Amino acid sequence: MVLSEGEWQLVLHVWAKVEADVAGHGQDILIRLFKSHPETLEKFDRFKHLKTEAEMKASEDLKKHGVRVLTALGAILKKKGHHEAELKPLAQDHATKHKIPIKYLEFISEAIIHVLHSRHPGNFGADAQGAMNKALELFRKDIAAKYKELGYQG
Ligand code: HEM
Ligand SMILES: [C-]#N
Repeated sequence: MVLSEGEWQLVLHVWAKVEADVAGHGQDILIRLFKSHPETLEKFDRFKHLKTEAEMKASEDLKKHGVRVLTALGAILKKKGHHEAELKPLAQDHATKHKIPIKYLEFISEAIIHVLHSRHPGNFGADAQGAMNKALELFRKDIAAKYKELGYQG
């Protein structure tokens, strides 16, 4: 599938607002994922002991992790689909080290959309949410293809 330049600009205009405070956005997204789909938290050996949103918010390691996740996603989005080099290591790690199914990438996509919709109504109206959904769908389609190449059913 392929996004138009106008769709990419809607993605990158909301991402510019994430980048005012990537750490706070990462906390909100990870907490939303873990609350909405608690089974995902069991994939994190470092974090699966956290019992409450307050503990999650207070975890410095979780905050640093969210910064890495959103910075990797932002680098992918800034490639506007030309993200083969960035996806290779991400897909190998997520298939073979972490064992993250596509369904769980769908859950984090939903958490990203939920947090952006909540924080950024000025840059996340219906057209912008549709563009971000297309971008995340493209990311998941290309990860799924790489999973299959790597031998992981996902
Ligand atoms: C937008 C989708 C995602 C992106 C861009 C992403 C990106 C990353 C990155 C960059 C790291 C490495 C951080 C480091 O250098 O230490 C990481 C680690 C990890 N990811 Fe993801 N990830 C995504 C989705 C998920 C999901 C949905 C799960 C689980 C449900 C997951 C599970 C993990 C695990 C278990 C680690 C290792 C964490 C640790 O070192 O303690 N990822 N991810
Ligand atoms: C990956 N979190």
